[PDB]
Amino acid sequence: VQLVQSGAEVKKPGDSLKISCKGSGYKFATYWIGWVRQMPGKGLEWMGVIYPDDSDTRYSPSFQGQVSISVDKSITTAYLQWSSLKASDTAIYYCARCYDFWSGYQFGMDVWGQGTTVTV
Amino acid sequence: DIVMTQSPLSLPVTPGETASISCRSSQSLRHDNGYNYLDWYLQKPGQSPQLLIYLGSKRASGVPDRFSGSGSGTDFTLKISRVEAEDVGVYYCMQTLQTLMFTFGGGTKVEIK
Ligand SMILES: *[C@@H]1O[C@H](CO)[C@@H](O[C@@H]2O[C@H](CO)[C@@H](O[C@@H]3O[C@H](CO)[C@@H](O)[C@H](O)[C@@H]3O)[C@H](O)[C@H]2NC(C)=O)[C@H](O)[C@H]1NC(C)=O
Repeated sequence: VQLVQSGAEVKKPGDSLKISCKGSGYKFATYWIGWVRQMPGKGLEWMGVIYPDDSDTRYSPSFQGQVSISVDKSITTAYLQWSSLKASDTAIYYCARCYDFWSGYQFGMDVWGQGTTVTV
Repeated sequence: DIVMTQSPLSLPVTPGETASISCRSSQSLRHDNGYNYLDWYLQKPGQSPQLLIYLGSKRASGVPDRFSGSGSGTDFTLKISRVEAEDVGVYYCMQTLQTLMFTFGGGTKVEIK
């Protein structure tokens, strides 16, 4: 029950982007991929969540349309796929097994990736 | 609503002593299905945040049993009896508002004496 992501993506601003997080040894189609932010010198903030089985997506109102993510059921992999870059995206990011749909639990998140560093 | 309680923030603490953390805000925090949802977690330096779960803190993993908690109303509790020298980590509690809102605890972390 494991996860892997791309390494640091250090570059100048403006260019279109993607980064991937892959789940393995677990039922990847059947738990959402939720996300979190940490910029340099900052706490934690929430980006959104996407369902692997059918791509039902609930992007945070703080980010909606300023972001895009997708998922493929076959290679057990999901991705940020953003249309450009922003100085203010320069952060460590995250992926996880998600909240809700547990037969009970809200929090749920108990399977986690190694992190990735998008950086202008 | 808002960045919820840190309670406490952070102070130099000596090993093997005692601490606790309190999760609260103006929000109602207990839906009528009657569990409270407060959604604790914790994280060491070097990432991987750690299940401390919905019920005013709880868990279902091998994370050390020096961490435990409960509560009521809008105001909920997690406890750190035996503040062990390895736990130089950060404690957080999480919202409940579905697709709306985007908020977590205000950066409560260990410092040493
Ligand atoms: C099915 O739904 C019912 C109706 O809400 C659930 O009842 C709730 O049960 C919990 C105990 O697990 C009660 O928690 C206690 O709340 C008080 C404050 O009200 C607090 O002082 C205690 O520390 C404790 O947290 C809760 O009162 C109760 N109902 C409501 C409306 O709060 C029930 O748990 C659910 N059953 C199952 C099997 O899931």
